[PDB]
Amino acid sequence: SHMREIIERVKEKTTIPVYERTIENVLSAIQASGDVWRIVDLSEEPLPLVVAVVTALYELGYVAFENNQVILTRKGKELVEKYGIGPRADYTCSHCQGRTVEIDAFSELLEQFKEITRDRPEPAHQFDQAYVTPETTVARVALMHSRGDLENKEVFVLGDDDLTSVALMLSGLPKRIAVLDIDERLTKFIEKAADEIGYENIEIFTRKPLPDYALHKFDTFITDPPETVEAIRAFVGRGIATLKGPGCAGYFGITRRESSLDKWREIQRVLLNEFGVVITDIIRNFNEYVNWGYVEETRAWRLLPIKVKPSYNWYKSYMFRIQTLEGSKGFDEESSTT
Amino acid sequence: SHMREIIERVKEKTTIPVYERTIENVLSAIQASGDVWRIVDLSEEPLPLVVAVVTALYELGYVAFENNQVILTRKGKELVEKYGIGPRADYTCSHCQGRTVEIDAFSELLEQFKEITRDRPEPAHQFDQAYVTPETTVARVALMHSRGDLENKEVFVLGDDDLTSVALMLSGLPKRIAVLDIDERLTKFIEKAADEIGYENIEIFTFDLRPDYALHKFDTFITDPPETVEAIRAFVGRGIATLKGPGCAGYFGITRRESSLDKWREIQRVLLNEFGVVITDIIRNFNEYVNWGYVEETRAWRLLPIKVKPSYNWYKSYMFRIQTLEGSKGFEDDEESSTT
Ligand SMILES: [Fe+3]
Repeated sequence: SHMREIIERVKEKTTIPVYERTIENVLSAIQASGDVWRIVDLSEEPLPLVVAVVTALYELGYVAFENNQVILTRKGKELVEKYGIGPRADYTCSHCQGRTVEIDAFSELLEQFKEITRDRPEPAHQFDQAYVTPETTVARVALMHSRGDLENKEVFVLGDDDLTSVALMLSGLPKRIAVLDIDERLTKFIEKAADEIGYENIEIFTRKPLPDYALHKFDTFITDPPETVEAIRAFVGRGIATLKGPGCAGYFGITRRESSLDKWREIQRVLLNEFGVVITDIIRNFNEYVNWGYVEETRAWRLLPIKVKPSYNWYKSYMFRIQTLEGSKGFDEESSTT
Repeated sequence: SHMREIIERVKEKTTIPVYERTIENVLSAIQASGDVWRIVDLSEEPLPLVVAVVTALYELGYVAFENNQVILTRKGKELVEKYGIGPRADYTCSHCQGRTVEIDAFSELLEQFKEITRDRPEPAHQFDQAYVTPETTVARVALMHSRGDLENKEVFVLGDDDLTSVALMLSGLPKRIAVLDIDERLTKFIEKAADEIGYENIEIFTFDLRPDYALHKFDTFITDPPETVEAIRAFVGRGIATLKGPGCAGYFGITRRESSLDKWREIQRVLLNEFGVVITDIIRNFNEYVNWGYVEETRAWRLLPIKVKPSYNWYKSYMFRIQTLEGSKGFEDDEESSTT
């Protein structure tokens, strides 16, 4: 009734699937915060969907924009009370940030990584770039090592915005590392680091039918793909094809910020049915991305009905781990952050 | 060579899939702890398979039993040195226990749940029973709440030796609760608790397997099924059948203690291909199970090379959350299990 009217207005603004739950996640988020970034964060719906919901609400008189905040009109408060939609709570563990692992034991690694990455290459708009916080990076090392995927393993880093490979060198855990990125700024920076650190067993390389040096040679890959079905499949699929065989691990990040749960379902059928891998871990908001400098240039910025820069790291991704088994094999509308 | 000889000897003892990684996980675990239960824990391989690997290792001189501990021999030290297998590290967050959620805000609920559950029915061997820690229970409530799946929601609890339906009553969050279990001791206990708490909107059912009263009527379900593909398919799929439509949630535990990753792959194909649901969260060791009193009568005890009672809660399951989408549909003991 109330809800129907909203849903059809949202459908006129986006072809991203829209459910009553979409609207409800947004309304729950709005009750807990007026900040558009944190609304996207807390609703766990993709930015362009959130915008189309908040916009529909504002057109149909349930939300107001006021003080650069998204707030419920009196009509919106009748809506949430009528549907029993409470303010979204969050009980994320304040020690691990919900990562499940503590990094107390990697404190000097953290310090070093922080120091060495002070002059890191600034994220480039045309490589869809952004890097995770050094804390995330070190949490990544602690996570991988706790699943037995680092020590004396051969590790392939497919894309390295985050400079995970520099953290891996400083940990001293891998037998060897291979890293690949399109951006020559990164690969030069990594090589300079390796050469000065004296890490010998690292190959750097600056997308199609894998070379000899990659194919079936690694124990573990990490990647953080662009957020499309095709790119997730390409990148994760190529990661899997680097793996020696059964018993090998893959790590990658998938967001709720740019991918809807309908997308997730297609991604999960690729992993399970095209690659025949098993998903061993899916950890909410494991990856915290540092806010990037080219935002005013992005579609997300043009979509926002309130132009305000984010005041915290609103953009996070879930950590996926996969493992290979017998038979495993390797190889949009919801997007806005380019 | 060493590895091949160990794998072939393990294959003579189990029909569970065996990989080099299997042997590696066990050897890595053994270097962190000699306690058999902790080895099963740390290795994240199914208990009967860890027993087979440890026996095969023993038979061939790579491990010994000393002071009730599994330890590497000199020959075993040379094997791990050769394959570069270090001791398994564990960095589980010490404050949340790796649950991702903290429960400081539910300390009232916790004491209340502990007090109400002091005299709960003892886990019956004939059913598959073990209950999670009170802390697990409340962390479940915090997780479900933080995902927007409790407050003013209709919640179906399918099986409840954990007494989640009781913690849910004390939380006051749901609009209503339905619970089903075979064990009439449990449903009696939950009725009484509903009566004393004076929670009025709970429906309790006591029977085995398959109503109007469940089908397409709930927002959220929770269940903790027996660990076979068929049981997971039936329990989780029934759970999905209680859901209204898209946008609804279910929660359930799956163990690495009693299911191999090969089994995990079949389960995940069920969830994605037969039910068409999406997996939103898979959280390692979220659920901590209270050691159960009938242990000496189980298959696990009988298989153990050393018959020592566990000194800690070694048995844990991953939390899975799923969500329904357009087109999702529901449903209309085995080789790797051993808690019997
Ligand atoms: Fe924590």
